[PDB]
Amino acid sequence: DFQAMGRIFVGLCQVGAWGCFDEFNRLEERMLSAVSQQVQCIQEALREHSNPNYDKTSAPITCELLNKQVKVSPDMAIFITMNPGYAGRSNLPDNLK
Amino acid sequence: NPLLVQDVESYDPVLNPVLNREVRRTGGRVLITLGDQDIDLSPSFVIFL
Amino acid sequence: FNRYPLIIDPSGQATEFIMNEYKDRKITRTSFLDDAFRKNLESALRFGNPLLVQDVESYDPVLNPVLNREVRRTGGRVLITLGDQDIDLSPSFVIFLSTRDPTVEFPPDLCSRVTFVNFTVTRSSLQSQCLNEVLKAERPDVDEKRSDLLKLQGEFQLRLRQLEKSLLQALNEVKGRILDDDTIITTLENLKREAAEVTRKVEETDIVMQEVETVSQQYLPLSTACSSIYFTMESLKQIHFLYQYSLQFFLDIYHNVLYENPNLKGVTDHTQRLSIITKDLFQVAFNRVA
Amino acid sequence: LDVPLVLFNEVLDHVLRIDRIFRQPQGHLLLIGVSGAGKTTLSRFVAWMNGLSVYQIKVHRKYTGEDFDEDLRTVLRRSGCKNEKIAFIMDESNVLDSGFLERMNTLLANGEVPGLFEGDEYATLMTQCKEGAQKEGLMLDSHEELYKWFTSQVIRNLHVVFTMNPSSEGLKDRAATSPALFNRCVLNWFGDWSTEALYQVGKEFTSKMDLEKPNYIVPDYMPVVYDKLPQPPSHREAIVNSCVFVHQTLHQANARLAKRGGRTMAITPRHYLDFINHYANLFHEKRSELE
Amino acid sequence: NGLSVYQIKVHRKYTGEDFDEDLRTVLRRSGCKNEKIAFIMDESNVLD
Amino acid sequence: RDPKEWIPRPPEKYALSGHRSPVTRVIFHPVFSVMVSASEDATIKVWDYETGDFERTLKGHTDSVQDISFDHSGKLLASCSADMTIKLWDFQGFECIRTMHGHDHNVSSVAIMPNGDHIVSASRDKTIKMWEVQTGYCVKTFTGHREWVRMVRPNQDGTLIASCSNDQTVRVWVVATKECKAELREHEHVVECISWAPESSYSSISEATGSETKKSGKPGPFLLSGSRDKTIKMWDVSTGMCLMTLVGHDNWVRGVLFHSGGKFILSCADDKTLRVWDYKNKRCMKTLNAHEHFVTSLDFHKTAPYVVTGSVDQTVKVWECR
Amino acid sequence: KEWIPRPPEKYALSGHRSPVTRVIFHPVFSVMVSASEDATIKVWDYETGDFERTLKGHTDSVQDISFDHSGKLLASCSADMTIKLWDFQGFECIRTMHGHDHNVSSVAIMPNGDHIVSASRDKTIKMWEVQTGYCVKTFTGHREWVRMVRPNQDGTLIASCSNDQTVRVWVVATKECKAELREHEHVVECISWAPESSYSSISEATGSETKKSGKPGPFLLSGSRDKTIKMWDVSTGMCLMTLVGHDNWVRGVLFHSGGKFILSCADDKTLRVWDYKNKRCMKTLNAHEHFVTSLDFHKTAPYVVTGSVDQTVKVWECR
Amino acid sequence: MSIMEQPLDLTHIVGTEVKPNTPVLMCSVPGYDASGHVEDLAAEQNTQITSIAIGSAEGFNQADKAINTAVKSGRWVMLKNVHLAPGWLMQLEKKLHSLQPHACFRLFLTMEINPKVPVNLLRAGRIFVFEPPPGVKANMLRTFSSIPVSRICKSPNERARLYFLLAWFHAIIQERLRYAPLGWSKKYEFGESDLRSACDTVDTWLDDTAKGRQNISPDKIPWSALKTLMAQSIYGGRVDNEFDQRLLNTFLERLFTTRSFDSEFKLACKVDGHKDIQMPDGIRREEFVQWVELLPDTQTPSWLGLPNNAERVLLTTQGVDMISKMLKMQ
Ligand SMILES: Nc1ncnc2c1ncn2[C@@H]1O[C@H](COP(=O)(O)OP(=O)(O)O)[C@@H](O)[C@H]1O
Repeated sequence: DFQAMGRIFVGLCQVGAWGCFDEFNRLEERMLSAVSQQVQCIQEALREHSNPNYDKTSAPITCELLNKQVKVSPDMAIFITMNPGYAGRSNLPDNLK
Repeated sequence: NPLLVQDVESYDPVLNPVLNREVRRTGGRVLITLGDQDIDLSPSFVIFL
Repeated sequence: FNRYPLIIDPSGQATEFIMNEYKDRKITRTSFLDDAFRKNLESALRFGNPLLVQDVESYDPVLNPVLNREVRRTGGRVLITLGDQDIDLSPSFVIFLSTRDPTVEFPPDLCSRVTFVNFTVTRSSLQSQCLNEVLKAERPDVDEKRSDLLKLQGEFQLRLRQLEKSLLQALNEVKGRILDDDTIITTLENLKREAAEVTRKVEETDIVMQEVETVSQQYLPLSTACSSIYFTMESLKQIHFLYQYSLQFFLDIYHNVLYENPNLKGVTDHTQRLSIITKDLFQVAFNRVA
Repeated sequence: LDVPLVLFNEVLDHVLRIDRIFRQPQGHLLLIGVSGAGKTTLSRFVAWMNGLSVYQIKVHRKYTGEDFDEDLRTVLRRSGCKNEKIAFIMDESNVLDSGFLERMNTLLANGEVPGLFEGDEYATLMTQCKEGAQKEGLMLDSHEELYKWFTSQVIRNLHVVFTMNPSSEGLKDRAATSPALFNRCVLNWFGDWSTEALYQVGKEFTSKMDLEKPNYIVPDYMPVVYDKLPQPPSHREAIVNSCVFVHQTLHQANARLAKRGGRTMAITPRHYLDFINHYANLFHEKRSELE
Repeated sequence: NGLSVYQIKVHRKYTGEDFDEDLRTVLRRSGCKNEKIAFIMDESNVLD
Repeated sequence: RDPKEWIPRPPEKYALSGHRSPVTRVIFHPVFSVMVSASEDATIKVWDYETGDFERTLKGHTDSVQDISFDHSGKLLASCSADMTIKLWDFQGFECIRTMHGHDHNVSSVAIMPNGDHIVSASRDKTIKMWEVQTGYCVKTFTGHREWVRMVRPNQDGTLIASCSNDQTVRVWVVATKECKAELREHEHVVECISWAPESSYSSISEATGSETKKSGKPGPFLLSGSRDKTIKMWDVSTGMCLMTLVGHDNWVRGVLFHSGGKFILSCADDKTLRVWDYKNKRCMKTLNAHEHFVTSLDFHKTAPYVVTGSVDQTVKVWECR
Repeated sequence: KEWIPRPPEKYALSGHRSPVTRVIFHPVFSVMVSASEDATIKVWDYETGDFERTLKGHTDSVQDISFDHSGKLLASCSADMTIKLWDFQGFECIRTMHGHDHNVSSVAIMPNGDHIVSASRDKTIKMWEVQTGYCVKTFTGHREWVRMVRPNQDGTLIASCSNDQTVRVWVVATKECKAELREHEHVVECISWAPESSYSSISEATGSETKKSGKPGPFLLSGSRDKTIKMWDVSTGMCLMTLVGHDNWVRGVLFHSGGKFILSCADDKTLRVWDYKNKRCMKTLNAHEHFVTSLDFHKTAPYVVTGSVDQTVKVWECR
Repeated sequence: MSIMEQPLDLTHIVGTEVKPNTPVLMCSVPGYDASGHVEDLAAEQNTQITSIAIGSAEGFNQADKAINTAVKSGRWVMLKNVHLAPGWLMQLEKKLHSLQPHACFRLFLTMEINPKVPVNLLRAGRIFVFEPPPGVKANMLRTFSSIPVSRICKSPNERARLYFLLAWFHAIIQERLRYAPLGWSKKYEFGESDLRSACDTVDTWLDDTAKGRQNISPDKIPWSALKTLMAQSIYGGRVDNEFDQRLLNTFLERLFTTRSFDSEFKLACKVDGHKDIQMPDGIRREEFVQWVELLPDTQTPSWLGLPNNAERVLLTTQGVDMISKMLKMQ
């Protein structure tokens, strides 16, 4: 659900570990859209972390996850593995794709 | 509904709230606590024994 | 109505009409979505207050005894079993149900319990609305002249009905013969002379209506075109479920082409302005719809 | 119930059918017909005659499965422990979930729901069955045989009336979702009011109005709608025949409207009652003002 | 004083079992719910 | 005048008296320099505390008005009366724009959410109801109290609403999920009034009670509950423990609130006195003989140094602070 | 304050079936009380103009009514030869007071809140006790019907006007007419005194010289049927200015709460607002279609109430 | 009908033609999203916007708070994929009807064209349909309008030509999707996401090669880097067929070469059998845009390299459907 995906993302963001979500389309269609908001916030934090003007001596880069400020490690990444050929699997929303 | 009750020699001790008129105002005008039910008294009600 | 009415009006104009009619009777507006609907229902039933309930698509089955008039008469009072408590049903109580979705479906039991009243837009009514709208925008003097005359004719016709009723009223209440009491003759002379100028006032008002009508004949084709465009708009739902358009959408297009038309900046000729409005009306409608 | 009812031949036949089942043990009704045809009112009238207590669940928007179970618990306690003749009238619109039918399916056939009473309520039910069995003079102590007496009492006491509209697909769906509804229930097809029934209601209701025209001319081609209309009809009979034709006109109107693809609202006998009621009031009002 | 007034509603059918249930009710409220109860009763309520 | 330390003084500034019935509550306008008071004569009179001049009366209620409140912007006034109705007032126009029904008995409290889009109320039917400002629809009901609920008050962010009832318990609810966060019961008698701790007082409360600083950084919401056992108790909503008990009132405490600077506690009772409390040392400095009868309520202005106290003697008084 | 009635009205209350005789303002509450000739005392809420209740204890036409300093008790006089005391909390007659023969004209309560005065056709003024109801002392010296009587602001000095063209000022302790004024052309009807807010305004508006103590002395005003309003000095007894311009008999006179202007009513069917400082404001306002009977000025609120013969009571905004 | 082929002007319609009470329903065919346009619209309007993804219970809570806050503060609210909760949408429409929001308040409901969308919501709001542009000329105009002018006009003067070539390649590839068996092997999801990645790829490698120089040699442009990345990662990622990859490779090598800078370079050969599309000689953004606006109205599948008869059956079918639609609504 949304809470578990956010909680997993919080663990990945803080640790800085790669998250491989195989069979990502097995989630509900409504909940895939809900997850997309968290991914966009995470990706936006990563993009803002990569600009040259950022300095490690300043405040660490954080993203809004589960109504909390969670530090985002630059080494973390999100990977989803899917098989679209199976009938009945949810279709990922366009904003998520 | 004026009421006449006969055979008072077998008085039921349930008219005591009615006889003592221990009603309260506000929250529905006159309110009488008949047993466990918060009955709403009617101003035209009267009882004869 | 025998059964309590159910009102269908997407534009909602029937809602305030029910309000205005029962405003003196302290009518109360509620909805089925309100958690406190039961309390308002009991208050209306006990005190006999008119009630208007919106969002009938969420109909509460608690009205089933009320709509079915499953009343109990005992001791001189009328008892209705609303839920599990008995409420003295005042005879003045009346309930109205309203909705804004013309396409909402109802279970057959609900259909049997209410009298459906559908407020649909007709071609004649739409043509009149558009004709009045363009008249106000282009000829405000004529529009206000027409508005005043309609008020004049209404209270002229009402006055004549009162005079006609009073004349029969006086002649039916004479205790004897007319000439026996002179005051009777005074009343009839006053009543008969009163209708003399009102009839002339009606006549002088009617001729101005002829001039008002004959200047609005130029804008008649535009109103006819507006009815055709809007009914084409409504029928667009036959080819695709997404082409849902309300009356307010067409009115906004009509309003935009009338007041916010950039091509009417320096044009003063009435015929030229009407042609420009007609040409841009089709263009604006296509641009917004497509 | 202070509501007027117009009695015709079909009503007398129907109430007799309802009375027959109510006098039988484990008697359950399956009344099928258009809404507003009197299925609930007739059952309530017959239930009063036989001493049955009419119970209907007060369903609302927030009604849930637990609310349904609580109502079932109350009905069974009164029917079994208190030995009260109960006619449980329920409409298909009260079925807001498949679990509602599941409880009913077991109750209709077995007469008891194994999972309805548990914990404290089971103890309370078991206690209530103790002095309950005392009043008939039965000395039963252990829980198991107490439940059998409670189950037997419910079977003898509780009667269920189920009313629903005649939906062809809904009938087939309900034939599998509730098998006990088609095996433990007597199916009565009330249907819509027939042409004779409509004529009888119009004839009785419009009897108060004059509707008399001695110089009425019978046309050569009478638009006969009621088959048993007298061959030389009177002015009143012609009026009632017209009233029947008006009601049947709406039925064809919906069929044509539905066939084209529009939205149609079902025509019910309550519409006919409004029609004659408006006819009675308008005739009285227009006659009064004209005089 | 915040005491909750409790009065037994006696009647013609009031027997010993009814009184015991009322005693059970007041004791549960005043012993388990920590509710202060001022138990007021009259000699007329003493049928047995 | 220390800008966070002023306290009222015995010499009263103004003695406004126009009410025909005991004054129920008195509140300050958040923006304008105007005063609103509700009494038992079904009238809500509006006064100006700078000049002490009566301005107008807001009538429309059938029976006694029990509580009034303002939204954040000060443009809406929410009043609840004993006639089972809640009325919303357009303050600029001074007209009743919406009447809310649904309570089954006397309504004894009302408050507008900090967001300003919802209204919370408590009544004698043992329920706490929530209403929509725009539509006037009841959207939530908070059940669980076993007796008449006297007051309901929300916290600063509006996520938590506290309630005190005749069941001698104080309950804290979660608006989002309707659950009872805690059941604070230590008063030996009916609890009358409740009040939250302002943001400026968490540090002072934490250091006064000796509570250690938390790793999260938020000491947790603090609640005050004045009751009729002549005691004032401060609670920790997070932990459910009574931090302290204030003693010194001679009768039932009717109102309690914090100083705007979060340095003192202002409380009024039926002992005809208004008392200022030092929760630093758990003792009272100054006692003011406010009125000649019971004191029903008090309010403390956010910025200006003015204190208003209502009373049963049908008199509303304004106190200068020095 | 420059509160001035305006030609537009706010409410025209008409509930009396008989001509209204006097109207007063409640000292604290938002209550306006009107007394009429149908032996009924009606209570109105001037803010919203809603009839509240009636006090029908009197027998004959009610003449004059008065409150106390606290607004707790209402004293009434009528033509039934009696004085009635009303408890304003419950609105009942708590003490009916007899004597003082024939139609009683005026009644007032001194700011002491313990004694009541009254005037009648019997050419005398009686002083009573509110607590007991026994007339301890009686004022004699008027040779005709005493019309209207008012006390001072501290319950020591009382002025009474009568048909005998004399306005006599009495003293509580000595019971003697300290100042007798017999100079009016026609019958004096209404009198009123001066609040402390206006003593300073009189000194330079009339050129009066301060005495050794420096205090200008108590001030008097009398209205008479001779269409002239004359204000008088209680300490000395001479005129300072005469106000002329009323078309008919004057019936009620009082000072503005700010003590700067003069407001009066007369049988000229109009209310006249006059300025004595510079004779600048001579505003004449049509009030009623019939004779105007009495008027009152609210102490703080910008409202004025007028009673007339036309069974109608009107309230005007002050601007 | 000349207005429709022009790119949609959201700035004018939202600011003027849309009332605050009316939600802005922005429907889109699968493969297209309207969320990106509003964020760009909000950014250029300097107006704060709250974006909430519908589909979670807490997502509904944030939607209620954001709408409640915005109607008083005059902000903007976005709710994406609202079609996933048709039941909640009916409740949302009822709340919107009884509402008096701020004059600057705007509500955007981003959803795909689904039959489950409530009818009342469609009537309540204004509907905007997002779909593939009708023609190659329209596809260019949308591409150029979306890309900021400052982004194209950077230090290298050859950047404008590269963007135009990418726009033509994007226009050709996307347009071929209307011919499912002939243009490709299946309906690939060639959308704006691929175009944005390609634009970023062009900027990254052009800046890497040209170190801020005003002009660069046509051969010095990393043609291999752009050709390989587009054929393997940007556009070739969605391709799962060997022959489709071969077709994509053919277009890339036919376009992204040093010969593309020649004055006589040909975009297409023998579109009508005699005339052929010619490379514009401009070196700035404006010149390329003017050439796009000067493209002939007539368009044939030969523009895409497909045979001219590929659209005969499709046009005939659409003509019959148009007649049926007219005959269904008389
Ligand atoms: N025989 C009848 N004569 C007159 N009215 C009837 C008759 N039968 C039913 N009705 C009307 O139908 C209403 C009750 O309908 P009901 O029996 O609840 O419908 P259903 O049969 O679908 O449950 C009553 O108000 C009554 O006026």
